[PDB]
Amino acid sequence: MDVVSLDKPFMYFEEIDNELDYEPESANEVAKKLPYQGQLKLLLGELFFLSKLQRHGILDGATVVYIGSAPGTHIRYLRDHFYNLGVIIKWMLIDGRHHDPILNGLRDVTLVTRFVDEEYLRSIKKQLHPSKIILISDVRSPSTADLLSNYALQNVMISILNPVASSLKWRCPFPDQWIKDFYIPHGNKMLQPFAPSYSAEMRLLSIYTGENMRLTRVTKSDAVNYEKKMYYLNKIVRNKVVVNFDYPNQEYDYFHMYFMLRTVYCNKTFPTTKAKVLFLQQSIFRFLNIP
Amino acid sequence: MDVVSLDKPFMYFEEIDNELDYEPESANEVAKKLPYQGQLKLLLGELFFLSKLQRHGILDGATVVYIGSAPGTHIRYLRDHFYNLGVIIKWMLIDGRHHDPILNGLRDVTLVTRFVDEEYLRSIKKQLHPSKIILISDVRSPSTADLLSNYALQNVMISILNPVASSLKWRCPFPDQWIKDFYIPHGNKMLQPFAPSYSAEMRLLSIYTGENMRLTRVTKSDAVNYEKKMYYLNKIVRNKVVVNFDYPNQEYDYFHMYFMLRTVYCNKTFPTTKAKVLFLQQSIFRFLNIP
Ligand SMILES: Nc1ncnc2c1ncn2[C@@H]1O[C@H](CSCC[C@H](N)C(=O)O)[C@@H](O)[C@H]1O
Ligand SMILES: Nc1ncnc2c1ncn2[C@@H]1O[C@H](CSCC[C@H](N)C(=O)O)[C@@H](O)[C@H]1O
Ligand SMILES: C[n+]1cnc(N)c2nc[nH]c21
Ligand SMILES: C[n+]1cnc(N)c2nc[nH]c21
Repeated sequence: MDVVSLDKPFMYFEEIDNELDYEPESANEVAKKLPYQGQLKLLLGELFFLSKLQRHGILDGATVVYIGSAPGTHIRYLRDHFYNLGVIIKWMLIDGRHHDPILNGLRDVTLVTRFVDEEYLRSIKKQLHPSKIILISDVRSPSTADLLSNYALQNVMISILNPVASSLKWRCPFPDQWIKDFYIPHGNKMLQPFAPSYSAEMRLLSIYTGENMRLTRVTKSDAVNYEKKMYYLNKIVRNKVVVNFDYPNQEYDYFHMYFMLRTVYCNKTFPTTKAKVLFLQQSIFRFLNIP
Repeated sequence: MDVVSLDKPFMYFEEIDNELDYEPESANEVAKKLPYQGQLKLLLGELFFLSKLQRHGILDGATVVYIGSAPGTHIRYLRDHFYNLGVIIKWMLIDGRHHDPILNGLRDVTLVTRFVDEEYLRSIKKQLHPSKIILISDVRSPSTADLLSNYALQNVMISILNPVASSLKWRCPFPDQWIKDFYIPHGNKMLQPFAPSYSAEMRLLSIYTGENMRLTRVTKSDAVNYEKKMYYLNKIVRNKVVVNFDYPNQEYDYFHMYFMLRTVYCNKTFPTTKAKVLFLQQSIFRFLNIP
């Protein structure tokens, strides 16, 4: 067994303290071990992101605009969690595909069937006005050309929507398929528990202060760095069984999940963090139908 | 006579401490009082900007890429000034129109006859590599649509060229002709002595640290502010005769010129700032053929 003892898990990209040459043979390995793992991945990251905003007092009274929301099964759990905590949020889910019907019938959530373009963003900005906007993007066209297009749209989402905070899908193009340098919004590179086995995708979390927008250039050398750090994280780290982690499951991804879940707010009071986390995890797994 | 006593002149937009409702009748008033005033305006601002970079030690060894450089008569004085100071700079002047022939025959200055587009910027970036770039933009298409187009090109100049510093033409569209909000690079809003009588144009001076690019949104309310502050500056301030300014010319624009010129470096040593400024001014006026 691949056992180890860790203090904490890598929560952000910059914390990864080692690298590995990417082995293309890893692409043939099992990418997922849990049913509905994709919904789990998104639910944990978005709970984490939204709990942070609550902590900064910018969540209550906002309209969350989620683009690339369908099917969005896990979004029902999110909505329920904050609704039950008494936070007042309006949800606007926009995607050209259809949403899971469990999202229907809620006055606080509006489902829109439309693929957004710059023009449409403008009309929704005019219509949402003057509410504060929290943007969540999970759009997917992929080729490096596809990604760049996606990233360009995401930056236009921020410039037109002018949100108070954003969570953007972020996966750096592979160095061997570079096309050109580009800019992405400055934010924290949140790592994701339960991401596919060899995924290099993370989540860019930004909070907008003032009327300023800070971007950061991404170069091929950066792409080489993303590749090696994420490959090290995926091949070595995530395959560890944290033995000093006294929890029903000691696999790295659960150890990492624990640290995200400990930051979530609850109504029920618990005697220990461990109790709250186990509660939240059980709750999450039952909702998503994960044994 | 409209006399007053001032400590210093307004050097940047944020220093303007008052405003006035714009009177459209001002547009019918004499816009210029000096021959070649347009060349004078650009020469002073660019001397100011470049002297600052020298002060930060980022000028020597750089290639200055000036887009919208023609005719560019005044650029010859600039080139001569730093060349004679021993600073090593390569100049690349690009414009679809033709440059003043006084710019020909210098190995350190390359004249290009081309209207730049995004694609061309890419090729010049590849060709200038690996030299450090200082960007100067003075492109002119105007309608608010024209301006926006200009500003969008200027931001693409920075993203593709990735300069160490930039000086960009900046005039906010009029509030009564607003189209949409937009972003401009963060920088200092340098005011310009000898600008047309009622011009609201200034120069955006930015220095790029790290791999970050900071932008700032400009809204119609901002446009209203630019209009009133610049109108106050133009109608009231610039029409003052600074009597406590012991100089051959006490008109505000000369008082303002003095403060820009005092920051310029010379070979000759002077006993007082006043002597250096008078020297630089005389030199400048003679070159441009201004009595
Ligand atoms: N311009 C655009 N506007 C809206 N949705 C877009 C888009 N381009 C792609 N998409 C959507 O991006 C989605 C990626 S999969 C999204 C999964 C979803 N976040 C979940 O919680 O289940 C696709 O459904 C696709 O239709
Ligand atoms: N894409 C583009 N590339 C280069 N020059 C451009 C341009 N669009 C407009 N211009 C140029 O912008 C200029 C504005 S007037 C420039 C004056 C010059 N800076 C001086 O020192 O004399 C015009 O000459 C115009 O041809
Ligand atoms: C799927 N995949 C393809 N090509 C790469 N270079 C790569 N690196 C990580 N994952 C990868
Ligand atoms: C030339 N011009 C036209 N319209 C305006 N609104 C304006 N403000 C300053 N100058 C102006």
